[PDB]
Amino acid sequence: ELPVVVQQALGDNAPGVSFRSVSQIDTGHLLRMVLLSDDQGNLQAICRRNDMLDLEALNKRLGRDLRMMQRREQVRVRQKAGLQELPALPSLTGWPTVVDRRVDELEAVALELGEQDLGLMMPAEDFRQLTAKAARHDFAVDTANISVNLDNHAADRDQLHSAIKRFTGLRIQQRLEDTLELPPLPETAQRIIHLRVNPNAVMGDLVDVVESDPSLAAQVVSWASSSFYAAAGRVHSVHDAVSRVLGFDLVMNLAMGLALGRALKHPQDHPDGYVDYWQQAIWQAQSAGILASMMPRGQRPLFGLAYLAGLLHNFGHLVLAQVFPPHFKLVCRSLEVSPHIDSSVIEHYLLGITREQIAAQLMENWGMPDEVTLAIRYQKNPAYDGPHNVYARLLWLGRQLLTERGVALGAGESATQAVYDELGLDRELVQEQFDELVRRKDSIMAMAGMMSQ
Repeated sequence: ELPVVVQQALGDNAPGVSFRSVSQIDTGHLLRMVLLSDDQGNLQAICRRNDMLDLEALNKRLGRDLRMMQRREQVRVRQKAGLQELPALPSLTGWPTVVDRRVDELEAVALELGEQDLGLMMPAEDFRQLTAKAARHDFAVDTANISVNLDNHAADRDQLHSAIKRFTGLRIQQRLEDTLELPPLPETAQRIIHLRVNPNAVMGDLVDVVESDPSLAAQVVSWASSSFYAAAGRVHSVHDAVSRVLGFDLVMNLAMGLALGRALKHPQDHPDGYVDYWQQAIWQAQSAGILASMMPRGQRPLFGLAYLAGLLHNFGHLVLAQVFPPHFKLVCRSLEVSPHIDSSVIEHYLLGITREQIAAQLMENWGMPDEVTLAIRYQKNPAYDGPHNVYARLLWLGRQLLTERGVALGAGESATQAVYDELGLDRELVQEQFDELVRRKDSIMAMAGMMSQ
């Protein structure tokens, strides 16, 4: 029955091991082993699957500086074992091992062998024997006690202010943008914002705006004459780049995206294994636009705002990186070790606020369309019912479909039937558009590179 490497790892220490298909026997019985390292060496940490690993707690506790083991080494150890994920059997590597005390409270434990949909269940006594020399410590957190603010915008101003007071040296001012010492909104952007919420007139209005900001005019002409759009030919002017090559909405949306981000520094850290900022923006922008276009006629959101919401969904990443640099480092390390836990949870646990809150508040103060502001604020809340909830739901759905196909945005869940029924979407049809969207990875990456450059 069992792969020779797992047999070897079990030895004679697991008489009650049951090699069965992982099933409706609770997701609450599953364990997870995380491979960690620092300058002193390698270490494996075992915790309940759905718990969040608190690296800070583990490091203080052990007097170490552990972080996710480098990808190359994890690939190596898993390729040798012939497994897609190493289950929580310490002798697979022989590395020093620790177990979080919640694991021992379980009567029976389930290990996942990675991919075959198969798993091992065993009685607590057997797991205790396999981990007889693994020290116990408290370092994994039950996420049901982390109260991410998903439904209470009214408290946002105060929670953001408390976080700023407590975790920065910034003085609290009347408007968030001023507290955060952000440059004022340049005229360029204010005009884009007017045009964008406005559905009143011409292409030539957009051309005027682009011609007023010579750096925007430069990039626009660049975008249009690059290899990605090179099938265009000779790019004559700004009018030509916008009306013929790129398009009205795209230029408005990308322009807005660049304008809102000139106010911010480049993040100084990043979660390894996660897509870069512009790739995440482009993925969700394209996703949201596809989903909007597939909704029924009498219920269809505005494509331009859906794409914009997608492009901006993660803008708070830039704000947190700049406003709370050392805590953003902790967020990055935590995202690497618990990629199955959403950033909202990790951020709430560390800062008491999320990237959704901070971005949404800036969008509102800047006079962005409520569609975008509200979408950004509630993208992590699939039950959000308030004004413009369809936009927040387009982001949530997008996130789940992209992450289940392996786009590295972080944690994702199953898109439930309830959501497809609510949005008047056919599941099979959506699934075929998203299988195709993921196959267009190379062109997502190219569009994002041109935004980075």
